[PDB]
Amino acid sequence: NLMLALLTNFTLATLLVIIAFWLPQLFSMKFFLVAITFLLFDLEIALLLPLPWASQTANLNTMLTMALFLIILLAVSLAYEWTQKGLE
Amino acid sequence: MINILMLIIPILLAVAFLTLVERKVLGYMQLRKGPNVVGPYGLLQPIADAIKLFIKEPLRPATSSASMFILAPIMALGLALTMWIPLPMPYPLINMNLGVLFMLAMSSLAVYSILWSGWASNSKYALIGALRAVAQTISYEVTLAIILLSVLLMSGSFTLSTLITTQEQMWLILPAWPLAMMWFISTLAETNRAPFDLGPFALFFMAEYANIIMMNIFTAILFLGTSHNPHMPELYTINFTIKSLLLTMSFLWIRASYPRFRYDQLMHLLWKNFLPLTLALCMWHVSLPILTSGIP
Amino acid sequence: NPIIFIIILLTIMLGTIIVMISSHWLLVWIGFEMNMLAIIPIMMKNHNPRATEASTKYFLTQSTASMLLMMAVIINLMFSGQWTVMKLFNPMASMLMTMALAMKLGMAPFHFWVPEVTQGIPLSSGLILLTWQKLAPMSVLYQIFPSINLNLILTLSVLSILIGGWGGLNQTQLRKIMAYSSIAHMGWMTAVLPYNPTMTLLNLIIYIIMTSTMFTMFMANSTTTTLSLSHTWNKTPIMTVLILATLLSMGGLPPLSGFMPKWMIIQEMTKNNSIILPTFMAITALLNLYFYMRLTYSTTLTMFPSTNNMKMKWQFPLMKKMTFLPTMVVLSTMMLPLTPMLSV
Amino acid sequence: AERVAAFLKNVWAKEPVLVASFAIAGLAVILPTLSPYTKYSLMINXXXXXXXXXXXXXXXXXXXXXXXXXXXXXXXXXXX
Amino acid sequence: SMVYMNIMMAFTVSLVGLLMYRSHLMSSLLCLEGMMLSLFVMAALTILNSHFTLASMMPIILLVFAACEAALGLSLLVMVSNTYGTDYVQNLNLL
Amino acid sequence: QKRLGVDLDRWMTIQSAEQPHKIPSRCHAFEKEWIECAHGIGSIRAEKECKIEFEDFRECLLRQKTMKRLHAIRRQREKLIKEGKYTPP
Amino acid sequence: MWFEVLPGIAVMGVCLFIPGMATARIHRFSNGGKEKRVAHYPYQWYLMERDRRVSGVNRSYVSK
Amino acid sequence: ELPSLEDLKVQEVKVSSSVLKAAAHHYGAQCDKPNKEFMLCRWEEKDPRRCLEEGKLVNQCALEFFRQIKRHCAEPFTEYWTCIDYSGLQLFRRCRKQQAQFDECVLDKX
Amino acid sequence: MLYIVFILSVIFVMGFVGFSSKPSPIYGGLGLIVSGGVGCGIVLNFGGSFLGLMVFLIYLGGMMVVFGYTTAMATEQYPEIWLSNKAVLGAFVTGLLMEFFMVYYVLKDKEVEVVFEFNGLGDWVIYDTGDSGFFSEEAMGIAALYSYGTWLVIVTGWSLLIGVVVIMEIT
Amino acid sequence: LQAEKDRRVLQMLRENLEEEATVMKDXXXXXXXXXXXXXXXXXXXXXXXXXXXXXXXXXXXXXXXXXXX
Repeated sequence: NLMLALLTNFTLATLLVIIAFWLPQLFSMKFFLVAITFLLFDLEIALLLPLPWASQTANLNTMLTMALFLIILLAVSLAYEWTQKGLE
Repeated sequence: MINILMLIIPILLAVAFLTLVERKVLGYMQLRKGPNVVGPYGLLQPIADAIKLFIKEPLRPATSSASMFILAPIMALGLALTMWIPLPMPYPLINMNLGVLFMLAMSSLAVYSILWSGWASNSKYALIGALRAVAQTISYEVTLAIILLSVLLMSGSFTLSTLITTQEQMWLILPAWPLAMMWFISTLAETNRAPFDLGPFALFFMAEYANIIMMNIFTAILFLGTSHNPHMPELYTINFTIKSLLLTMSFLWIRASYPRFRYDQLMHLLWKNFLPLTLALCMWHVSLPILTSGIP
Repeated sequence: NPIIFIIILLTIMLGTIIVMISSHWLLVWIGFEMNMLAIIPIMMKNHNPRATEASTKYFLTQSTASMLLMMAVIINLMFSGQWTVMKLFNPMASMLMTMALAMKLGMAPFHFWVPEVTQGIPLSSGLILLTWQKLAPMSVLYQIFPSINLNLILTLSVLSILIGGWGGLNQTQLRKIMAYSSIAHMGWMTAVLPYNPTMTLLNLIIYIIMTSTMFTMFMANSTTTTLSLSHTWNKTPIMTVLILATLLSMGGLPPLSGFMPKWMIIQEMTKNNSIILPTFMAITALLNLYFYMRLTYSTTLTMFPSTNNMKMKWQFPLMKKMTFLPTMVVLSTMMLPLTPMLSV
Repeated sequence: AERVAAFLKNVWAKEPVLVASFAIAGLAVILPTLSPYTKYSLMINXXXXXXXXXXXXXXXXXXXXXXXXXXXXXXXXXXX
Repeated sequence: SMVYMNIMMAFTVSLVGLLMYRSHLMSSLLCLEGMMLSLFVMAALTILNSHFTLASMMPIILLVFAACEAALGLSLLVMVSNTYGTDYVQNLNLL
Repeated sequence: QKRLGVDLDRWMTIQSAEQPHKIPSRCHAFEKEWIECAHGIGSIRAEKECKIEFEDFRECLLRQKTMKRLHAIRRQREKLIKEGKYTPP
Repeated sequence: MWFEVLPGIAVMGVCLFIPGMATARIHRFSNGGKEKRVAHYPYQWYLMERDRRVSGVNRSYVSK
Repeated sequence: ELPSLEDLKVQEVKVSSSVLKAAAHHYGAQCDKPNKEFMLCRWEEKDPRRCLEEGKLVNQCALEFFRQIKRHCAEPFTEYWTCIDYSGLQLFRRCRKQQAQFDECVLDKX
Repeated sequence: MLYIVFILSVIFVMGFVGFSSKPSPIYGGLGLIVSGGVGCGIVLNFGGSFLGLMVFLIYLGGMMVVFGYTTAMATEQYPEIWLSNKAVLGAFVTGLLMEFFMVYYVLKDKEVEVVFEFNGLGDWVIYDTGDSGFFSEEAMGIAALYSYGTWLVIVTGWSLLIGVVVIMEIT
Repeated sequence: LQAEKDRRVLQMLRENLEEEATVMKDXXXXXXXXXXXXXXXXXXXXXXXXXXXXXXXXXXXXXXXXXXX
């Protein structure tokens, strides 16, 4: 069971907190541009995720031109990051 | 189902007994003697740190905002321990339908552990440094997904059990020569304090050092293997531990030998320099199964 | 904004093409979002405190609107199954679909953002884009005009000319008058959709050309009625004749091109035995004329806006089609009687 | 040379990692078109069946036999 | 049928959440995520129970575009906090 | 579509199409009925002749007709408390 | 010297040695033949279901 | 709905446990006529109610295949069956050495 | 024990109540982790290996993590208790009672609904799927492919080029 | 594949006997010509049914992604 496996880890993690809790008795907007680019790149990663699991039944010649195409534009988005990104 | 407890209790001991390795092996690097007084070779000290911090050490919170601060270590320890479940090993506990997707997911959610700690403190003084620590982890997870896919596109599906079978004669270090170099650096971003560094505070140590062993094992699946042998589980168990231990030495090697890269120039190593390199190798790894027949 | 500004403007042009040439319901959702990410930068441009307020109001009222469309797309998976933009099938799905389209075109209960968004643009070039964006969701309505319940589409047309015919009366801001001129004309748009699909797209051809001529006449900077007042005597006097001609055509008057859509809207509606609804359309059309009537008194009357400062140097604006299109906007009554068939 | 020889050693000196970003990614497009090996990989991808093969009714057919091993149809045996 | 009855009720709660505003502006973008989350469950179940194979890719594409509006509209939120002190629906100048 | 696609095709939108693999749709037997009925212009615009075939297609995806049928059996099985009830499985 | 470092490594050759062996040796007690079947896709899932039907009653994996 | 009779088809269905059937791919070569005719019937007519008569011959021929291996050369078959179940789902990996003992005994027969 | 998905759907709505109500972006942000993580179980139970984990990777480990920045960038106001505030508790109690009243009607099978569709029981009929496919099984088992949908790949790549260029120009 | 269809007939026959036992007195349900209005092709049917009785067998057959043995 996956449900039994996950819940056992969290319940033991909660118990460790109580041990320390119960027993003893006596600005800058330049960071934002980095965070946004993380999200926009990971969505291109999300489109490029199926590649090892997808390419099994589909035609290779039709895929080859389209598979590289996403990575090329992923570099063009980084090419726009070279024309003055900032001090970061 | 008793094996889950046989993968938490010896693992919590492994994070505890790291304190010996993290300052004795690091000690001989710096020509200093580590643990010696406490035990015969200092074996009593790792368990002695637990009695010091858990029971006697009291709490003094900054504000304690109802649910938070006493919820962040649960997310820290919980996500670090659940990463052990999808691990292939000789035999995995409850094998997932897809392996590595679960591995990348629980590591991306492990970013919250350093996020909720920044929200725990009421002061503005701490949160600016806290967000900077998020930036060290969030940025390298972009490339971590790319370098993973290039190894997978060479051979095997997302399942971690198939990654052992594909390494029958030769290691994956040789075909993925520049990609193996990346996993030595990219893993150190997740609070290892080697290229960049930022009661319940003691619980974060038990979670952060747990991820260090986790990245050592995960590198020894994607790149190391040597032999499988389904008939003999004895030969695999000993040979896997030695390979993982050698990578643990290299993790403590960077911590002692090399200074911090600066936060600004961490975004010059990655993004400016690594992201054009990783994607160019990803472009190369798309063509490889098409140029020569290599499909699982 | 150098070369890439044209590329940003090109993605709005390309964005509508995705909506135009489509068979998949998720493809038009992509097409709408192509406009969402590309209008906001031109809405900002110079970065102003009024521009920040307008762009956020433009986003929140429109992004939530398109999210209601995606629900109707997913009901088309639960019911009827197929992913085709031919029919809506379910009456349950149509209620959320038509209201999502009303958030962009119907306007009768969703006008609230328009007078604030149109005023909030610092540039005259951004005024054209909002009158051009209305072409995009009209292509969707032309595809799925059957099956949708007429009882809650014609209410979006009747009430819109009422609120459009009253909402411009207490406004002196030139951008605000044109904002409620949209809602007033959008009532005529959402009336031909139940009664004969043709001439509904020709209503756009008349409207978009008429509005694009209007804002290009305001290339000589004017934002209020009093700022457009000082134009006859101090500035170019012959230019205000074309402003007069375009404003007269904006309201329903026969010797001008703007009466020619109003012909077929009533004509096709009267064929479907309905008399009580087109009567209400004609009386409310008088209220629309009143805004243009007061704005023609900046061109006809003296009004005393002389001022000490005077311009001697010749004005050189952009003016893309500010010479060819007003000639079609002033007179096309004799030119286009059989042209209803040519469009669709 | 004005751009071939001049803009090569300067690229290796100033920003040396950018050389690899154009060379490796560039050759990744060139190689799968010119090298005669890509045509073999496409055949094995189509030959490996995902679902069960369908049987057709026999009425004057060539290169079609029984399920037993016989010279019929294509049947891939490329490289061992 | 039975499972769809609860998530449609969950969709209406997220719909009202978009239409409701009290001081804070951040709730709307949080509700936009929830609306797309509720649509994701509704889309998946229809293709999973009634098999399609080809159409199972469509919610994966929907997952990508859900984040596009929840980032490019989310970027505009920060621009409000640059011009003004803090993000408020109560703080608007346009008429 | 307001503007149709010519020469080049980019669809794969409607149900019962050339699938990614050889595997077919769950409602493919009922999917073929709706396509074969509404291929002519005077069938869906009229929407009277294809009434029988669409209801069977509606029965496949929603399963509402079978749900109400199984509801009556499960209720009557629960109704037979302290009474004669069939048991074999 | 290494004689101080090696006990720190040898203790890691026991604690990390557990999860590998404990997952493998449990298949002797749970299953008949020291093997656990992997699901992946319905093809292998159906074979697991029919094996229990082929005279096994409670057992999922059983020979003959 | 009109369902089939309670007696149905095939007396004592299936030989034994799984993986045993997956171990031998010789089931494709020997006895193919009943398997292909059932396949040809079912794709033409999707209903199981009509082509169940051909399916009766499939299960009967299935027993005929396994009985021939149990009579002659049983020792290499049992050893190959123990090899495939000891491992996970390799099927042919790390069992090719024991596969050499198989087929060689079967080669004496046709 | 009988139901698997139906219990998770109640917790899904339970997390969503803090959105119609206004408990500040801190506690309101916490709702998407609760509703999202449980929301994966609703997707996973009927199938979908890849698509079920995409919520964890993007919606949970990407979307809301960026939203973690913006809460600190704009409107932080030091996190407060969501019980002392007026009308917030009133919106929360009315939000749950709209769904929890329907939970009581689930018993004795049939429940009253605003929609025309009936709910009934549907426990074994909740999945409503046979075995069918075996090797390379499930419609979501091969969920995404670059083939056939070639046009979709171009526009998604185009839209993600816009985002990087535009957001850089605003600031 | 035959083993799938052999089970589907046997599961339906047990359901037919239960319908005849439960519906006798008040309800006018005859159970004829099935749920389908066309009644010519006949789909999976027992994908949603699979016998309502005995939950221990129903939970293992329906859920495959959960646990996954």
